[PDB]
Amino acid sequence: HMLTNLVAEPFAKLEQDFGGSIGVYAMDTGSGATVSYRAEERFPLCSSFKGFLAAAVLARSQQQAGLLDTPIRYGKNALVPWSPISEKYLTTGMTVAELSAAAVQYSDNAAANLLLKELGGPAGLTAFMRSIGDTTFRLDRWELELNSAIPGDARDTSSPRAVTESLQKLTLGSALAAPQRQQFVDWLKGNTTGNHRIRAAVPADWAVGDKTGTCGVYGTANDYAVVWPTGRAPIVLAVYTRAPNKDDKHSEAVIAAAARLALEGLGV
Ligand SMILES: C[C@@H](O)[C@@H](C(=O)O)[C@@H]1NC(C(=O)O)=C([C@H]2CCCO2)S1
Repeated sequence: HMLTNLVAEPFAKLEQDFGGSIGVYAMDTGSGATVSYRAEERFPLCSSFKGFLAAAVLARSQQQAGLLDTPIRYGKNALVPWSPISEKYLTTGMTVAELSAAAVQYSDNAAANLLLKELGGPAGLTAFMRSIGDTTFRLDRWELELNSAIPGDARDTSSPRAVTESLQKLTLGSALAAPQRQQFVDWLKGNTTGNHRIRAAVPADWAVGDKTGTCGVYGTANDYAVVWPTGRAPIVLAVYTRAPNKDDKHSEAVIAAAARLALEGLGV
């Protein structure tokens, strides 16, 4: 608990200035050191579930060979607001792997709902998370309803600690087979939506894979990431925020600042 106490006061000041709640968990995978602040509280997942969704698809592909290259055709009624990739392939279809990359790297909502259907819905994704030992994660709704971020509502939430623990298992641990694990890392490394969050907190030479979430209400936004300091063991971390009023705005700068404090607490 020593490293957590080191940054406890700076985290409290950061969330006071933000006007809401910040939850952070960070793990140095070399030393095992951790930093926690509200790490066991529930926060809305928002779009960040899409990373775990892609991992669940990769897990299924270990059993169903050829799943990733399966073509998926869809109609205009499958389009959801903010579907920047899948709308460009409406007239052609996309493969499961392309939908997964679009969900991870562009937060594509039509792709996410199509993949949720392939997994058996929100309960199917929740079941995958249970299968890797995550008892906290719950997905309950589809896009876009899952973004309501209602104060006190446990639907479509997890905790920063559970997010970090699951991310570690999937990117660095044994929850996925080696080829699928590297594909998951590669998709996260290619994310385009996180340049102002955890990525803004790390040195330019560090490799980073991340997935963001932005609910659009209640100051609710987040980011989780695996980061590789050059020549050293990776760090896994999650930063989640929420705020009391529906009209409260989220802040990418606060997410980046919290990531910096977590890394400073860990000693890097
Ligand atoms: C409902 C949507 O507003 C939201 C979502 O699909 O979940 C988008 N995703 C996120 C994210 O943080 O992943 C925002 C980013 C993505 C691209 C620029 O804003 S908006």
